Amino acid sequence: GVKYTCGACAHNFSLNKSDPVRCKECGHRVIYKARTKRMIQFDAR
Amino acid sequence: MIIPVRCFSCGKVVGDKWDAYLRLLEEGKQEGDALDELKLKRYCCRRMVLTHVDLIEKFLRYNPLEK
Amino acid sequence: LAIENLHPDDRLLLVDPSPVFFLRRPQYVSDG
Amino acid sequence: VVASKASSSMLKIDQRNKKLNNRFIRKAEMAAVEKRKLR
Amino acid sequence: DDTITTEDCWTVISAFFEEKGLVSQQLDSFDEFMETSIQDLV
Amino acid sequence: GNKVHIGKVPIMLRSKFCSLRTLDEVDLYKMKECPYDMGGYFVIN
Amino acid sequence: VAFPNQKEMVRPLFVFSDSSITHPEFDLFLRELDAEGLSVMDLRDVDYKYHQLKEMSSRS
Ligand SMILES: [Zn+2]
Ligand SMILES: [Zn+2]
Repeated sequence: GVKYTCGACAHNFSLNKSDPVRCKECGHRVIYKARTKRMIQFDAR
Repeated sequence: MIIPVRCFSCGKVVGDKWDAYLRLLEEGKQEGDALDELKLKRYCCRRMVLTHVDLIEKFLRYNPLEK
Repeated sequence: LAIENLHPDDRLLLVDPSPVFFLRRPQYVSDG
Repeated sequence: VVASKASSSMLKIDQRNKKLNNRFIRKAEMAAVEKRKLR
Repeated sequence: DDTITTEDCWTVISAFFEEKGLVSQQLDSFDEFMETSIQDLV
Repeated sequence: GNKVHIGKVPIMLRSKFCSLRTLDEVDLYKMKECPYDMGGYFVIN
Repeated sequence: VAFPNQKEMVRPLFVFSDSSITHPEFDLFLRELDAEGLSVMDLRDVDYKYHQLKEMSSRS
C-alpha cells in the first residue's frame, strides 16, 4: 500500500504490513520510505 | 558547499564565475590575476571566490539513494 | 623562455608604474 | 573513479601551487636568513 | 652541504603525519591488545 | 575439544581487524563511509 | 507455450505484451482450437485460476 526503497540497490517495492522487512531482490535489511505525494512549497527566502 | 550566488557583503553576483575562475587557474594564471580578470575589484567579493571550498564534489561521490 | 631568461638590464627595464615568505598560494587538497 | 572535470582541474592547480610554494617560500627564507646573519 | 630551512622542517612534519596519522596511538594500542594480549591473558 | 566460543570482542574502527582496513578509496564510498573518518572508536548499540 | 495451429514453443517472459487481448485475437484463438479439435477453459476452471492468482499476488 505504501512504497519503499532499498538501502543498497535502490529498488522500489511495497509491503502489506505483514511481509518481513527486507528488499525483495538483494535481501537488504534496511529500507526507506518514499517521498510524499503532497505539494511542497518554499518561500525562497 | 557550492559557490554562493551573491557576495554576502555588497551583493554582486559571483555565482556565475566559478567555472571561469577554475579555467583561468588551469592556464597557470595566479589567483590575484584570475580574480582581476573576472572584474572582482572589491576585496569583499574577492574573498567569496578565493576562500570558497567546493564540498558538493564530495557529496556527489556517494551512490544516489534512488533510481 | 620566461622573465628569468630575460637579460638583467632588460629586467631592470621592467619597473612597476619580490615574494614574501608568509603569503602562500592557495591549495585545495592539503596533505596528510 | 572517473573523476569530474572540475576535480581534475583542481588537482592540477594544487600540484602546480604546491611546487611553486615549495620553491618560492624556500627561496625567500634563504634570502632572509643570510641577511639576518650578516646583521 | 646546504642549510636546513623552515620549509624542510615542515616537509619532515608532513612525512610524520603521512606515516603515523592523528589517532595512531589508539589503533596501535588496540592492535597490540588483539594480536598478543588476549593470548597472554588466557 | 576444539574451537569453543567464549565471547565477542568489540572492534575498533580502522584497526587491523576492522573490515574498512582494506577496501581502498572507491569502495569506501559504496559502503557509505566518509574517507575523512579516522576511526579509533567503537560502535556499541 | 504453444499455438493451437502451430507447435510447442519455449519463450522468454518479455515476449508477452501488457496490452489486452483483442476480439479478433480471441476469435482467431478459438478458430485454431476448433481446427485442432480443442475446447475452452471451463468457467469453474476460470474461477479456480482467478482465485489462484489472487491468492498468489496477495500472499505474504
Ligand atoms: Zn535491495
Ligand atoms: Zn562584494
